Amino acid sequence: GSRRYDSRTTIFSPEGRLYQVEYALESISHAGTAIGIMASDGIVLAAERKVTSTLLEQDTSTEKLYKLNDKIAVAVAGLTADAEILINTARIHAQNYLKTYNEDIPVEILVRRLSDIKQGYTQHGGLRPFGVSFIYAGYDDRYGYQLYTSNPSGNYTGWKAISVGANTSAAQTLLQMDYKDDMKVDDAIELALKTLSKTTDSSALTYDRLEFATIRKGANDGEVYQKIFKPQEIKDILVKTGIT
Amino acid sequence: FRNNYDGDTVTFSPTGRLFQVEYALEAIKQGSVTVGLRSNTHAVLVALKRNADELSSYQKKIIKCDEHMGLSLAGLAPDARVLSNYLRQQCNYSSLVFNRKLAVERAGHLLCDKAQKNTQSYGGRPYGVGLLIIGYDKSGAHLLEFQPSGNVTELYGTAIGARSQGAKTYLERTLDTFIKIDGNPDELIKAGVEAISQSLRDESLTVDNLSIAIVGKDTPFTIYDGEAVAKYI
Amino acid sequence: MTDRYSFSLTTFSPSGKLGQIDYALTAVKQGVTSLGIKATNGVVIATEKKSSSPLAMSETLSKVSLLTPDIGAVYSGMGPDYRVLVDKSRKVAHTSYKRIYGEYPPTKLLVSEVAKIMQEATQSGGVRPFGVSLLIAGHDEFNGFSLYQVDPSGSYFPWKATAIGKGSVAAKTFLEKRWNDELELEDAIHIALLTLKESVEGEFNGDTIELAIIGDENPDLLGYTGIPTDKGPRFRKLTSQEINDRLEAL
Amino acid sequence: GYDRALSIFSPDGHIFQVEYALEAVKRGTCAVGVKGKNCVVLGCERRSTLKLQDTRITPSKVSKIDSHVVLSFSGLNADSRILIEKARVEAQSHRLTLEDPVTVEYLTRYVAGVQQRYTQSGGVRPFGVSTLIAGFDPRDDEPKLYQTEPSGIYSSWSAQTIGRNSKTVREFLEKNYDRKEPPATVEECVKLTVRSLLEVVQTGAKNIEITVVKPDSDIVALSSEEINQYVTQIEQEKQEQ
Amino acid sequence: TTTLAFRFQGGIIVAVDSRATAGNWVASQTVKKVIEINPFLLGTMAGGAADCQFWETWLGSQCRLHELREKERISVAAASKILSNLVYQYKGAGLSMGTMICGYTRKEGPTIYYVDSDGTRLKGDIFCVGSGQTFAYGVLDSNYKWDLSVEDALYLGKRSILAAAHRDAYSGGSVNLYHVTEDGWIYHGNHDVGELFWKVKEEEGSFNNVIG
Amino acid sequence: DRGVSTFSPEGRLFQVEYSLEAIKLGSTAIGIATKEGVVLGVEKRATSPLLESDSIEKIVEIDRHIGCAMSGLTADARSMIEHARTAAVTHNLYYDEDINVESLTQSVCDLALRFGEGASGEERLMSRPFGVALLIAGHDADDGYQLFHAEPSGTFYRYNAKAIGSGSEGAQAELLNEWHSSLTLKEAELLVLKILKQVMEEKLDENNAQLSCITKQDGFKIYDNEKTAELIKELKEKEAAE
Amino acid sequence: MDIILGIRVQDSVILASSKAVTRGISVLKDSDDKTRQLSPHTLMSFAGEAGDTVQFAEYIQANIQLYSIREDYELSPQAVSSFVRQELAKSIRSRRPYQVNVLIGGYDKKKNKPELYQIDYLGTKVELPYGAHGYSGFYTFSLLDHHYRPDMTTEEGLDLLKLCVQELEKRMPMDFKGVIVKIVDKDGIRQVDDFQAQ
Amino acid sequence: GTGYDLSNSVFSPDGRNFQVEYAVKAVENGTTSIGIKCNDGVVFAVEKLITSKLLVPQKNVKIQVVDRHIGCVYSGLIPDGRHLVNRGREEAASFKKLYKTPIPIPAFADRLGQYVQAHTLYNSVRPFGVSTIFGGVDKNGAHLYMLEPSGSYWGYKGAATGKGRQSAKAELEKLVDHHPEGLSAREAVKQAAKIIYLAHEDNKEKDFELEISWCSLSETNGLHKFVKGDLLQEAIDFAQKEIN
Repeated sequence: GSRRYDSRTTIFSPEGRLYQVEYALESISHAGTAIGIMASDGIVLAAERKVTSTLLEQDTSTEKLYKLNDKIAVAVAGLTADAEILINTARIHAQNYLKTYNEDIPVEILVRRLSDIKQGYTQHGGLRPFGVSFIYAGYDDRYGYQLYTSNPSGNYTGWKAISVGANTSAAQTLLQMDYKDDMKVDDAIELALKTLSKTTDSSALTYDRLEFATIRKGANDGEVYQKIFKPQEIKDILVKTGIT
Repeated sequence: FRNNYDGDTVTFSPTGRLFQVEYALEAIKQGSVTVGLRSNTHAVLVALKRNADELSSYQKKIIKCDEHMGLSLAGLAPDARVLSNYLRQQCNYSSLVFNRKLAVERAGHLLCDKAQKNTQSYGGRPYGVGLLIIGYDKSGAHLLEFQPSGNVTELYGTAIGARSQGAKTYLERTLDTFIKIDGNPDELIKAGVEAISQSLRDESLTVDNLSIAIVGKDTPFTIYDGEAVAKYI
Repeated sequence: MTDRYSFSLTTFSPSGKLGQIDYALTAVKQGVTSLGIKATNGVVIATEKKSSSPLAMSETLSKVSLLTPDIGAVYSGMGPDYRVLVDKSRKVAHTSYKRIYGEYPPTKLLVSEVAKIMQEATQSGGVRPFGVSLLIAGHDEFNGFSLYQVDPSGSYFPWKATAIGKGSVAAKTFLEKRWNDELELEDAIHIALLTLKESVEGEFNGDTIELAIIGDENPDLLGYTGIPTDKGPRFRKLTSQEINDRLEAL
Repeated sequence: GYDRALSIFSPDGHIFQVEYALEAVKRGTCAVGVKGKNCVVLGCERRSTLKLQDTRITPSKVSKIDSHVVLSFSGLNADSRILIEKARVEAQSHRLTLEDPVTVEYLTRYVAGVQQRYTQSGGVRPFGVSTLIAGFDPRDDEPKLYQTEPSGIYSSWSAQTIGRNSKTVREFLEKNYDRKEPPATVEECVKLTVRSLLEVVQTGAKNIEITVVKPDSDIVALSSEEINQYVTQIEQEKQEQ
Repeated sequence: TTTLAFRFQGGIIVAVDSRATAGNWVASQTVKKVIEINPFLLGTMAGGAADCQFWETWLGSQCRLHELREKERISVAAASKILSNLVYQYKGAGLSMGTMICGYTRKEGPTIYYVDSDGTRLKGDIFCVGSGQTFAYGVLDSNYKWDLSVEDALYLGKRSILAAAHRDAYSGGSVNLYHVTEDGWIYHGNHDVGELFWKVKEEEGSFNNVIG
Repeated sequence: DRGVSTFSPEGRLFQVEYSLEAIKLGSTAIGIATKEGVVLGVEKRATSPLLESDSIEKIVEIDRHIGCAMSGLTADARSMIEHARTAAVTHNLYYDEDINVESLTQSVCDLALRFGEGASGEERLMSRPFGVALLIAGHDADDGYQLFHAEPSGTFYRYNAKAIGSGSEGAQAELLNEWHSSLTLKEAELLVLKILKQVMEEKLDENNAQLSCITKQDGFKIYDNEKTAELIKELKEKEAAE
Repeated sequence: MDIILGIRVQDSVILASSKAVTRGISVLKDSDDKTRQLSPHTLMSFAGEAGDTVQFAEYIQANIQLYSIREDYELSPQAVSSFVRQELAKSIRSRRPYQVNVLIGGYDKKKNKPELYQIDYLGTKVELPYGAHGYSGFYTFSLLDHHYRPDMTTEEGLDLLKLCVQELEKRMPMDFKGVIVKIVDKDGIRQVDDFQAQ
Repeated sequence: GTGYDLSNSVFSPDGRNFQVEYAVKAVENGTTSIGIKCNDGVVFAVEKLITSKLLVPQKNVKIQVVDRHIGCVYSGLIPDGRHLVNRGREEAASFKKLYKTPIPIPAFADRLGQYVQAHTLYNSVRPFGVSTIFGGVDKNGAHLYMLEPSGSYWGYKGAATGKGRQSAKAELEKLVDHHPEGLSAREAVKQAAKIIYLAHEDNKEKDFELEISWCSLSETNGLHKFVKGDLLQEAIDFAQKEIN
């Protein structure tokens, strides 16, 4: 029969842990680092592009920061392809909500739905889990700026500052060291870059190896604006903060 | 060896054996003894009912399938219930659709095929019970032996279960004698009780311990238990 | 019967590796080299027609395929896997796009569809990943020219130029030397030929090399006239003769 | 399609997947519940493996199933969401057909059934979760506290605790809770609850949340201060000796 | 058919006729249009004979299942809703039934629910259902007081069905009475109109038209 | 691995046998049938003094004339009880009469072997056998008071008295000597209480043990604590009497 | 049909619904409340097909309460009406459509403004100062087109309704047995028990 | 490595399907059975071991008919044989229903062939434990066939399988050589009875029962029929006589 070749991706270890989730997490830990920092007037998302080349087209590239909504975006740490499958269903869920209630989807509802999809691959179906961890950056009129994180287990939590992928331990300690409740978007932008700068497994931290995004509520308007920085823009903010 | 080829019914051993089927057959051997024999006018079933405690009952081993057909089981009782139920339905279909009583020979073919399906597919298991089928149809008295392997055979008499070998040799000896017990049921039954007792060893067939069933020319398949079998002990 | 293999065949190992995908990549590594170079007014993709016998007609076997009139694909790895992928790609371009918007899909989206198909062979039950890496070159009005690589995992990335397969490491190094953001299509074709020569052991000519480009529209390849807005496909496979003419200027 | 029997018997008569499911519970943060004479209190501990969270949005441990019943747990967080959603749906369905909200036992019996079912269905692993369900039956003032576990087993308790170090805190409750005189007050009930958690939380004003549930859908969660105040009065009872 | 049920000081009175028809053919004069779901639950029947009988007997089984499951007597509200929701599933299929679910529960007190095949479910103090309903309403409405004595209430209900049996060609046979208190229902006999009419006429001096 | 419906070389189904082992670890349950009714008693066995013992339901009603006691993985018994209640109520709807105790038992046992990963015989969707045994007691016109033992194997035996659970081998021995065709309901009660007391680790009292019976006259009833407390006291006295 | 009316004044939305439930030749009930509270600040009235009416109201109520519990938040009136519209729009193309018309009156605590939504069984939704379903609208729209004012107080709104109910009790063929009036504002939903003579 | 023989559709390093090969063992361990093609028909004979005197003689028939013109006999696991015949019957009924004409022997052979080959394509099924000899008369002659557990089959002049297949084949080869012109149905029946007797030496321990059937354009009108009474005994004797 087939039973012989079944890995049984959804069983408990004698210690009550889920093998595949633990191994998927191990996979994630080797992924480019992604950081999320929430400020009083906005949120910052930054990620390190794992592996690059002279010939890689950075202007047309995007492997870590995706727009899910006009008010929500995510930073990815793990298998890009797996992430894309989840990102697309997340985009659909957001539109179903909008069509049903004629209101943008509250950040947590969307994060919970995505986390639930992941949880499923954990309890039934016999399929491998998604090797992905997300950092959600969004805004809604009930909780304002919010930062969440979800991983292969389907568990999710909220943060003021968080990191996923490689060297999160070092990154977290640095963040927990300089973060301050009354920070400001610009302060956060700088904190994010400094942290990545000290955790990178690379020589220096250049712009061609980064992706940046911010969600601010442009004072001159009154609405929320997402901004996925362009190559040049990253190069700039890189010199200003003193990393050149 | 074996251990590597007895994991499921969909695997042949290097010598062409099906161990799961053979292990199922083992459930029969571990089952209480039952005997069957027929003349030209009747067919009889005699079975030794086994009990758990002296506080428990002696589990029935004879199931009526239709006014003209019935059987005795040895092994997993639930599997007998399933198979006899399928037999009850096939007998029923024959009457309702064709107004025809099902031929014992056909009943045997149907059972063989139903068991065969659980020996070539993954996920299922062979049936773990043996059956002795008796009946009177348009060609007289009949006795069939059903094995979980799907093998069904027509005999003048036979026995299955633990120590069944005793009763079987006895019948193979008494053949020329009982095969002629026509027109006399009591004799055929007695001849059956004598064959069955040839497999005793533990105790002796008592009243609430012996079970007999008969069918024939002008006798609808009926089961006798307890006081009803007293006159045969 | 009935596929009872409803569980994944690719799972995470203690180290976090996805074995089957890793192995699929190793298959791609043994495959014949293929590359793609993007110019300012076009893109060129090429590979070697490694005929498996002189009795075989290498023309009846195309490693470079048209997906849409403005998009082409080439590969490295398991040829059969590629063939079915091309069939599925050509069809998804219709079912998921042309039949909805009445126009062919932009390169990035079709690449996205192909990548999805490949990711599923990485998680669905009862299957193994595709043993190939594709290079997809194309053009679309709002994005211009582009070149993409799609790996067995389903991951894809945009390239200025690159190579996959057998001698990809050396070929990539050679491309990094000759590439610049001002190359004209003919220049890229030339650099493409030079790069491919280092990977070819035996004969190197228009009959052993397969090369196509995505450039200007070919009204002569449209099949009809009378509709101004329809100027023809941008995808064109070079002829054996067209290749040789450029080899003399090698 | 997938229907492999994951929860099956072993030679000793155990079902290891359900057993290992319990191990996932032992690993979860501790949760406790004690019933007063006119209320039931639910306390949970807050991990500290990583601290820099946004408490406003991060999902809380005590969840309202309906306006008169709450559910807390120990184990896999992702799994608990599934059980809570099904409970909430069953609660509304019950109001819809019976025209009366669920009793606490009914709601418990339902959650437990879902857990049991996942222990003998093909293709699924048991829930690595144990719950404490408390509240007041419609129009009733008698407090209710139940506990469910991976196997599908459930029962009511005067007070109970689940999760890591629940062994320790149960001992505390077994020799600090008198059925003769249950915490006759919302205050002394919340105090007995905090005391029990301190036996294992090891000084954690922000590492201990509490929710008080009174009759007629009167449910409220205490703030850091309100709790921190109880801790304070508690550490003095000690020093004053 | 004529059936009624009304609430008053002494609980609930339930009265029904016993005539079954097949058009203008009197199929029977001795049919039971009241079903005893349990010691404290009654159900009345009007409409399709089979539909009423079959589904109300089924309702009984559902109520019994509730008691085994919840270790508690089912409420009148929930019992009436089981039937109401069942019937609603069949809306459009042609089921035909005008029903009343009457009972007592410490939690609800005397309770009456009108439930019909259209899916309508109504709680109320007075209901008359069936082809003869209006005739019953005429007598019942003009003599009803919340403060009727159990004796007087029982009689009004009986007299109302009698009114209906007289004027409605499709109602008749006998009158079956019931009284519901918190100790359950109490059967109050089968009264044949054949004798009940003349008796009531003489003793009451009503039905002054008919010549006797 | 190995199929959930595989035979051992001895002709036994692994999963069913292992199932029986789990039932051995269960709380004790005892049933005694007399021409005056059948008594069913069980060891509550709470696992902590904080657990409200009366919320331990190991004796349940199937119908007014049929009661049930369980032992083993008790959570596994819920669907069985539900199936039984439905079968009993359904039978009454279809036939305007009570379901025979044997018929009810046979129905419950039909669920037993309905397990597997795709057994060719119907649609047995249940990953494993039940891990609980049941004592089904009741009364019907044709065969009077009866007690049945339903196992995960699908076989059900009828007993004059029977014990299941951790102290069964011991308790069964007791029942062997104590039972006789003329026991009164009262004798049966004390007898159940007595034997439970012998096998139980805890000192038997009205809170960690529970009695119940089924009589043709009043049907299945679960004795409230006060009623059993007196029966316990009455037992202690008759024992000390000699 | 039954009378279902709604009027949005300055700081509240008032809903008036007839009390009669008639079948054929008989008025079976005269105290029927054709309303369901969907959330503390959102009320829905309904009229239509005999059984569909309540089944739909209760089904919607069940869903909103579920959302409230799950999100520990109250959906805005606009959000709830959009949800209701979609349900009806699905229904109209189903096997057996819900034949129910509704009025949704809610007080949006975030905007601090009352809102009245009229939605028919086809899923046709519109937001209005005042609305009605059935034949009622034929006498009340022009009446209100004349007497209605934006800045009216809740008390003025009630007098305006009284004017409507009187017109209906004068010209409508059916005896709808008066109406039950409910007010939805910043403090919730309350029923004006005294309209039988206000 | 090893273990290539534990799952049905697996190719061993030498390109074999070991489970099919083990199926063959079950066949060689079975009773002997044969088939003989004559000038206008075919004859089928089989050995029936008399386990004991209890077996009612002549009652446990082994040869099976398909439609009205085809005979089938097999050696190996009897239940598997019946299974294959049931399929053949459904298969023949289907062909007749659509094309009106009863199914041609070649066509029928492939129906059994494809079905049997199908049982060597998946590990969820076991191969057939029988080699089947079958045939009959059709629009253009007589046809004899033998189908192996692998699904392999060919047309035969004579065929045998089971315990004594070698003796039988030896005998069949003689007949083929000494009768290039063709044997007759009458002759074939006797010759078949002889070969079964000769081939019974590889099991001479247990007594047996002879069973013959035939389908001849002239002797049976093209319909499959069993050999009974006088014609049977006459063949039994012809054997008993040449067995000495």
